Amino acid sequence: TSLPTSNEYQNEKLANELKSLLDELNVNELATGSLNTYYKRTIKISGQKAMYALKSKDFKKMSEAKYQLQKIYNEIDEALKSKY
Amino acid sequence: LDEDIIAEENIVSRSEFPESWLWNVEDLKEPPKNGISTKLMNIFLKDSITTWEILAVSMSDKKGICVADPFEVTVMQDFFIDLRLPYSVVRNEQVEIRAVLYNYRQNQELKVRVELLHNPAFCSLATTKRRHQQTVTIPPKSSLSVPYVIVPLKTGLQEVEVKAAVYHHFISDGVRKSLKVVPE
Amino acid sequence: CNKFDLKVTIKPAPEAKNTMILEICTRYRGDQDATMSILDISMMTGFAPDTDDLKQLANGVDRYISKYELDKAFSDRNTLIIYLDKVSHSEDDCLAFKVHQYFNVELIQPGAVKVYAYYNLEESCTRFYHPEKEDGKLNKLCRDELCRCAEENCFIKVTLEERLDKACEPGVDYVYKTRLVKVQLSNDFDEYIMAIEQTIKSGSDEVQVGQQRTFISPIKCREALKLEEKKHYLMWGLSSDFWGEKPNLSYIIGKDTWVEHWPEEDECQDEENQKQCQDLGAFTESMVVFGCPN
Amino acid sequence: SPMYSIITPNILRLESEETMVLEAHDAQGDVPVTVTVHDFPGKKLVLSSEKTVLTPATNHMGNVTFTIPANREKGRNKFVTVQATFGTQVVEKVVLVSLQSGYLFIQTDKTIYTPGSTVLYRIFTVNHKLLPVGRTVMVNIENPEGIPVKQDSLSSQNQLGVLPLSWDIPELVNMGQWKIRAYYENSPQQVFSTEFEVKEYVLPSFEVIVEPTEKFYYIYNEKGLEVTITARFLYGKKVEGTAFVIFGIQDGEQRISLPESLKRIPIEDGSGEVVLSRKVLLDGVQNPRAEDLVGKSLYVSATVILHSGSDMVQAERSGIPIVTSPYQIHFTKTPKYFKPGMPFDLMVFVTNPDGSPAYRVPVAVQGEDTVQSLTQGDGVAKLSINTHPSQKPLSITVRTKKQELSEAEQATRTMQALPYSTVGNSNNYLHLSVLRTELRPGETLNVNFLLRMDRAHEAKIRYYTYLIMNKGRLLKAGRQVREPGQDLVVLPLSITTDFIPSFRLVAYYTLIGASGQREVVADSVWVDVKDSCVGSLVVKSGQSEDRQPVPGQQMTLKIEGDHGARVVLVAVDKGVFVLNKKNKLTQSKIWDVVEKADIGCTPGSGKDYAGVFSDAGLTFTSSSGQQTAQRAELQCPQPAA
Repeated sequence: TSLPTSNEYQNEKLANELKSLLDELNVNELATGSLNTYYKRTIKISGQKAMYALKSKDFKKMSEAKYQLQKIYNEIDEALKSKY
Repeated sequence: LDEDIIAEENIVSRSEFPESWLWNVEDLKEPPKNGISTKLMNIFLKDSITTWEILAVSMSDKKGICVADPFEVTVMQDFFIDLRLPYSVVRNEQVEIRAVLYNYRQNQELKVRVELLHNPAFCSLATTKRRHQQTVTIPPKSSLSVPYVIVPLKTGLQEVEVKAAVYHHFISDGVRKSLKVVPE
Repeated sequence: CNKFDLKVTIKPAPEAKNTMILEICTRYRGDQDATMSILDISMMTGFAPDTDDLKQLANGVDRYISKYELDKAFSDRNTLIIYLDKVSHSEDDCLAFKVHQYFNVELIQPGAVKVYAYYNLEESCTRFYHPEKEDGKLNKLCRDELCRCAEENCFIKVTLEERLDKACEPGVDYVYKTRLVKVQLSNDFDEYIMAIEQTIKSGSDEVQVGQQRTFISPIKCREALKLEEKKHYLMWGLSSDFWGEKPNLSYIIGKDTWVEHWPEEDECQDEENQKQCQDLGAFTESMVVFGCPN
Repeated sequence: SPMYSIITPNILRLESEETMVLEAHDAQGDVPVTVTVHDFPGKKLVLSSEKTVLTPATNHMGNVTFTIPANREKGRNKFVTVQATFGTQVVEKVVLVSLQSGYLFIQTDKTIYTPGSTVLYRIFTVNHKLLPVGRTVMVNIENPEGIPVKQDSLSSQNQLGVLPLSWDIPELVNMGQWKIRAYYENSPQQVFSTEFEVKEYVLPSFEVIVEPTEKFYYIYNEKGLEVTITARFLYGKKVEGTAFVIFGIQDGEQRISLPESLKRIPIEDGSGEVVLSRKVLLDGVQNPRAEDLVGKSLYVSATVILHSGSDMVQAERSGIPIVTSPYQIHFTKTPKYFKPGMPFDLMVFVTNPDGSPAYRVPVAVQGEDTVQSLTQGDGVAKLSINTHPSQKPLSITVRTKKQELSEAEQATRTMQALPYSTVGNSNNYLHLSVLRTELRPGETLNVNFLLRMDRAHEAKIRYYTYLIMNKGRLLKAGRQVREPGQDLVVLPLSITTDFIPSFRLVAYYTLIGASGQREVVADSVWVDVKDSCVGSLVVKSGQSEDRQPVPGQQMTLKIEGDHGARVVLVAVDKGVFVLNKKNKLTQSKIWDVVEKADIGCTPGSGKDYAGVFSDAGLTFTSSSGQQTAQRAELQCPQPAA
């Protein structure tokens, strides 16, 4: 084979950026247990966004979501640091 | 639960509605700068969708009793539910609670499947297996009220709980307020 | 109530096949006519008021509905306020407007009407309305004070194994073949003094074969029912259908209970009733000698 | 002939530091002085420890620092006899003392609670300097029929003046504003109270605000009273709904509704217009001739309903005045005594009807057409008139002068100022002309010292002795030097935060003249400084910039205040304040507690040398026997109008 088209490349990068996160979602969801109810309330909605976004193979939904989940995913780190 | 929408399993409702909170007592032990000591504080807001008003008084044997201005911290959302629960109902009397669905999006009405949760301490229209949902439309910059008749079945302190999510968006809010059942 | 009167008539209109009339009959229990006052309706899910009839209302005097409310498409109007300028102390002050189901649903909830003078809110009156349900009032089952729900269905192709399945889940605690002595009725809740002819599977009720126990049901479920005293019956439900303390217990007819008319000795000679009379016998032995698979 | 003078506060205080000024006039070399306080009458020697010497270095001016204990000693004022002995000479005076320890402020988390919701409260405890002190306090919680349902006794020691506390409201209990009362265990009579309402309520999801285009209603205003109704959710957002508005008239505490004024208007885009109309009120109650009404007030109740029918809110603007003139005129910040010949600085106070200071409003006097002066941001206007050296009472009458108002619509008021009554009618005077603006700590104020006397004994006067009252205690006492031929000397007054909210200045000189007569000429001036925290406190945002936070989200709070200070926090759903906004803690409420506790009762001056001294919170006792009218009244002169 040869090389992929523009759309083709970007689209597959986003996706496997996205997936990269959904992979270690569960680990995250689980760290919320200790954390204040937001965190849980938040991550759960962010999680779905992704999984639907990922399956939908549409750039927007996928990046938009890429980012949602990124944020929370680090609204968690910052959290667990003020606690050891 | 792959529909252009959140699933109810995932909607973790707000619940903690203090009318007040943050009754702490910090101490400005920091290295003064321009004589002014600064304390960064961390505080988790409370679930309630409203404006909070922080009040602060200072005492310093040197400078005395201070009366900081009030300070405003608006907690808001573009979509959220109002559970408008009266002060007190009466066991075995069948009243009407409103839920006010607020949509503040600039431009584009909202479809929402809003869903009263099946209480066992209530003769709602909800059952163990069968839920109670409407897909309902709220124009933008306005509110659709969605009433709900219920019957309070046991005395003491029950809990209403609603839930809505919006289609195609992935926005969602849940809300667990409690009200007071008093006996006849 | 008392400070206000509220007659909330819901009848259909002659002459769609789904569209109906709502009439509201109010009176101030006082010496004077109350001042300004609110009429707070909310439609039964999937109904809504005919725009043309409501403009007809505001355009009059003594009343007024806010422009903001006249705007929204007849559909978006899932509730509604009607300001009164007066509510006589003298006679019923009524009105009415065509409402239309625009939306096909099962389990349509009870719309409700509310009123009160702007000044004081507590002194409300809240009637409810509904097309099937008598009075706005949900189906609830009440002896003395305690109350439980009864908005589920009444019962529920049938076979020995449909039954050795559906009569072994958690809830199943009792299973009786019983003949019915007395069949009372009341304007509120009708009951059944049925006699247990054979304790098929004993439950949290210590009842010797032959003792009578008292069952109850919603007066709104007379249709799926039908009762010929001296007619026997096969039934089973869950321990949460028990009513009050012992040994003056009582059974709650609800959804998690199951009901079939058990035929008579020479009523199974038929060539159509055999499919059942044979399913039952086997189920009897199957429930006595072995019990449930799990 | 040497003369020794003793100067103290008009009324002393227990368990707090006081100060008194020792002076040696016209004496030579070092003079050692011993000072002693005794209970009255008799001898208990309550405070003798203190000794000091008036060196020719420090122009013979002394510092007295002492603290009177609270030993086992009513309805009859207790006194003390102070005794200051210079060398062998022994001067003394008999002053009034108060059991009043200091102040107490109480804070409740909310303004209103529901049965079964606990009420959090803090008692801030401080001395007359608003500094945190530590005593023992008793605290009652009266129910709405006045009956203490709980008391504790607590010491505020080392607790940096802050006593946390709570009380669990029982499930069944009377509603109705209750009360929290607390006093210092030393002095039961000076009680302190804050209220809180107990009711059954759900919080409302918006606020409603009623507002007259004018802060009053003019009787001849054909338009009637116009009012704009405003609704907006707590989350800031505009409300749609309809709102019922209705008016009434108040007389004293008596309230008549105008049933006919009831109007139903739409509240559109968070706002609505509506208006009671003259002919609407008159007959309303029986249209009995307007005028009469003059003096009474109006009120409006509005009640909004969301179009959703979910949530209601009432709210009412009360006591809007019925007036024939927009402005009022007050001389209670102007002294009541001038010096003939000398310029008199008039402090006219111009309030809107309600009570609020009115800005930029012109004022002038009866006589002169050319004299005008506006009203700075404090509802104050500085006008100065040159007076005639005539021993005749000087009656002044001021009058508003706003363009667009008719001369009937303008408001006036009259006062009467008496000349300063000298010693032996010698015609010797002292004036302190002080430039009058909004003084602020750090800014420097000039005190013009103007000498009025026949050059005969002019060379004699060598120095002015000045003092500063503040929160009713001595904050500074100094000397301003003078050289012969000088009538004007200017005093550089640094102005620190220790001057807030207002300080008094009394200067006096003394001499022998005319016919071997020992004299005292003096002058007192009040200067209300800009009121604000003494240190600072601010609570702004943490994230310099950001979008609205979200329910349950982390937010960083920033607190900028005095080093080592203690802050006590609370955040309150502003929805509460839509149910009750009364009885909150304000710093402005504290300044108000501190002024009403002033011992000085006059804006400026004295009828005589000895009045200037008793008007500000002071006593002057000298060897030569020229003492001030003893003070034996705790409060100021019961208002005689």
